[PDB]
Amino acid sequence: RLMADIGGLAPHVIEITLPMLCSYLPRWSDHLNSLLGNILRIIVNNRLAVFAQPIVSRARPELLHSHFIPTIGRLRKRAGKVVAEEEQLRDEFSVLCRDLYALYPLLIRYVDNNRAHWLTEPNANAEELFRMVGEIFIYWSKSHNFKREEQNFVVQNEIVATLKKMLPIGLNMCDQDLIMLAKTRYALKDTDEEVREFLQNDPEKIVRRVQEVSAVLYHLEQTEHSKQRRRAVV
Amino acid sequence: LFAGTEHRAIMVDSMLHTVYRLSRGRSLTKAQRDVIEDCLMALCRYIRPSMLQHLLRRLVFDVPILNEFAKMPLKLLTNHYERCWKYYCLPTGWANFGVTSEEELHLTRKLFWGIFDSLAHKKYDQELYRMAMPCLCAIAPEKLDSFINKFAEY
Amino acid sequence: MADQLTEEQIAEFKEAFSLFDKDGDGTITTKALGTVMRSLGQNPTEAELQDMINEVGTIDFPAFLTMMARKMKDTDSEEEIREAFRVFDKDGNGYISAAALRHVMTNLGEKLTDEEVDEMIREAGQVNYEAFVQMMTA
Amino acid sequence: PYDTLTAKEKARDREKAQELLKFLQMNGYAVTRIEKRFAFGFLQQLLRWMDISQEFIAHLEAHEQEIKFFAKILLPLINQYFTNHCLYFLSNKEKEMITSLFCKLAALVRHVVNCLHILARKAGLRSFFESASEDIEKMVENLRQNLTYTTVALLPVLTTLFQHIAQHDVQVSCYRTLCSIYSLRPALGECLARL
Amino acid sequence: DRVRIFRAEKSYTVQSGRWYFEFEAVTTGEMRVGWARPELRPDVELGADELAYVFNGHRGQRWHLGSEPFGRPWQSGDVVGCMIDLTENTIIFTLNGEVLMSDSGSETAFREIEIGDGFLPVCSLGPGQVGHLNLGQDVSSLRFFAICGLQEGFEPFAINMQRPVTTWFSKSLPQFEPVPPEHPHYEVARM
Repeated sequence: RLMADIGGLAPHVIEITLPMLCSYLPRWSDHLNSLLGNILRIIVNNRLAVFAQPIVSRARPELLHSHFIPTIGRLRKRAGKVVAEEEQLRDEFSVLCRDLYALYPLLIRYVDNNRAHWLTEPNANAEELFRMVGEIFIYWSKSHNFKREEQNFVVQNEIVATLKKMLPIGLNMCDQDLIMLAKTRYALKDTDEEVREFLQNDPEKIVRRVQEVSAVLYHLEQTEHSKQRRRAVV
Repeated sequence: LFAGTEHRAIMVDSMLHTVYRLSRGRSLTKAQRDVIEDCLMALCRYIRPSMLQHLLRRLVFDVPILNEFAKMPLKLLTNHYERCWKYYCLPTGWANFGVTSEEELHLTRKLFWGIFDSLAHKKYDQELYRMAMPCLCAIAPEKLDSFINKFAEY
Repeated sequence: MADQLTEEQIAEFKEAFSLFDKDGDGTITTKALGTVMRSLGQNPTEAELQDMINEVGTIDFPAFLTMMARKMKDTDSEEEIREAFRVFDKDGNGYISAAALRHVMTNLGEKLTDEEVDEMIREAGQVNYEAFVQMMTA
Repeated sequence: PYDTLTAKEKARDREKAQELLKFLQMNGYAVTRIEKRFAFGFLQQLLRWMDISQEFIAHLEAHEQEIKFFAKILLPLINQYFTNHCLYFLSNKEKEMITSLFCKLAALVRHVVNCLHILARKAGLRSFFESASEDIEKMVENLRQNLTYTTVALLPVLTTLFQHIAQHDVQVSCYRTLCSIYSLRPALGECLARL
Repeated sequence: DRVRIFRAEKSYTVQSGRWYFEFEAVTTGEMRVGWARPELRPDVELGADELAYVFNGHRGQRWHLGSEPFGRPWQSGDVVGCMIDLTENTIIFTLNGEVLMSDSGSETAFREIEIGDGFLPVCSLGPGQVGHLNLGQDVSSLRFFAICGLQEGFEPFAINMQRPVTTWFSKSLPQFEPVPPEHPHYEVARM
């Protein structure tokens, strides 16, 4: 039917298929899951209106979740390449990064809309994928130079979607001395968990993620922070 | 500070009678009437809506005619409606002040009678319509002689 | 004061007062003063004219100029404020840009300080075009 | 004036006058010639304004005070009303009057862009709705001052689709329009399909 | 008769930290769940005074010095969570692991609430309403503590108590009590 044509269509074609997706959503299942998978594949292959009206939510896509994890990795790689180009030595790299993040935040919001179902599950490799996605988002957020263009792009497109997505994954990301170790690492700028005796007085990756979370917490704390001459000047 | 005059509501009602009468003085200057109108608006802003009804009785007679200088009273009425729309309309009203009775309801009915009157009272005028649209928008035998003698006797 | 209010209109005022006074001694009646004011072009109401005469039959040229200055001082205050809104920059509407404020302040002519600019901004980061200007105007 | 004055203003004197009539009855010779009601009559005045708007549209199809506030204040007045009383109409004689007014509103517009929202939110009303559906089908066929009217209708089409979604002779016209949309701004088509 | 308000003992008042309990709404009805000040008058309908902060699940409303339409209506057999962080000065309400949202969508049920003398669990049972209240005496007894609160650092109320927590209910039977010196309506003078 229309779902088969949409799957075989993988830009007037996308716009036409969007009305078909809307028709399928109001009419309604297995067809809904197939449509969600096709939409995820199309988004991976490829414009905020495309992510607009995301009525269909995939409860158990599994494969689409893995693709979004690869999609999150690809977005992280693009953002890191843009950041490295900007930090090499001009504003064109920042403009391109902002333009890319204009569409990437739509995918991030789409993932976070249904991330509650994944958050219901206590432990999985999706937790590691969410940790990596949060690390990428924190790398973008802590870069105030990139933020100078990201905020402008967000205002033009029309309190951060990436920050909100990272916050919802905070429960999935998670002794208490790891926080102190993370603070020490932030004070010392040590990427690796070199100080294992401090914890003694797998887990190393958890300590590195805790250091990243401490940096994100520091960024969040920074974010949280005459009549006589009137006639003359007039 | 005038608001909260429930303890001596008589004073609030009296000043309300005097200020509106003084605003329409025959011998006046522009600034002299302007400051009086500003004083009346400021006093009416911070007042209990139920207690304003005594002066609103004359205000709802004066508004429909709109003969002279109706723009400032129209703006004051628009401000009062914007202040107490949910109080006068919704059954719950506002928390602190007690719910107004049907007196204010029929006063608003007379205000809508004035809305009828002023809807097509005058011809086109740019300033008139421009400054009067917010109020409309924010409005929401011998034997008989013997009987007479009997009445006198009664 | 009087010189700073109006300069070019003094010739018209003198001619009107000289024409009004038939005797030429420099004394003009209150009705004659009102007629001269109407001939000038102001056409003010007699209600304010009587108050101005009382505050200032025996009205002389200096008293007449004092009354005219008192009458004409009020309109310039209303006229002055309007131009300041668009004087800051070409983009008068939504003039919240820091460049417009810098152009207005660094070249004000009164040597307004940057700290004074910040105080004006916070007088009452986005500030409406008229919100801060009204507070400054007072 | 007393007539201007309310019954409460009349107070005892009005009662005394009533008493006088009672006294006349005792004599045996006598002379003989609303808050919720206000709320209902206020929608009655809405229906009267709908009739006045229909008359004004008919006249404009062929300056004065009537035309003046029809052009200037009537749309903002009804707009501020229906903004304050959006669900008040919905929660009936008032509902039927509002439906008739909305049905006649499309014809009156046909004869601003913000008036599309006002248009968004009983034999004559049913006939007007059927005629509006037929006109929508005719405009859809024509697509497959005309451009501005078509765009305004497409926006009103989206508003009607949103109203139908909120709800969950015109059926045949709706099916024909859906078939035309399928054969032939994709958000409007998506909204029509959802409706 | 009157609403039978339940609350814990005054000695169990908590003035710092983040604590949580789960209440089972077995039967739907006029029921409210939350915290309250230690000094609570049994006569006042819950939430009319400034003493308590709760959520009415029957009407999907939250009550503190009045009523607010925040929250979604619950169903029979639903677990209502109680979030509060005196360190963070913030209070949230949870329903079967779902964080409630207000009209603006804010997760917090109540904000800018002073610590004051302290807070203690409180719950009202209306006529015909029956529920099962768990104060977290056993960590594993809480159904939805692992889903929400466990990762947020919140702790069960009776985490370390070795004996059941005593609660104070209001006896509808009237008993004579001395006149308050500052009674709002009636005053007495010894002549």
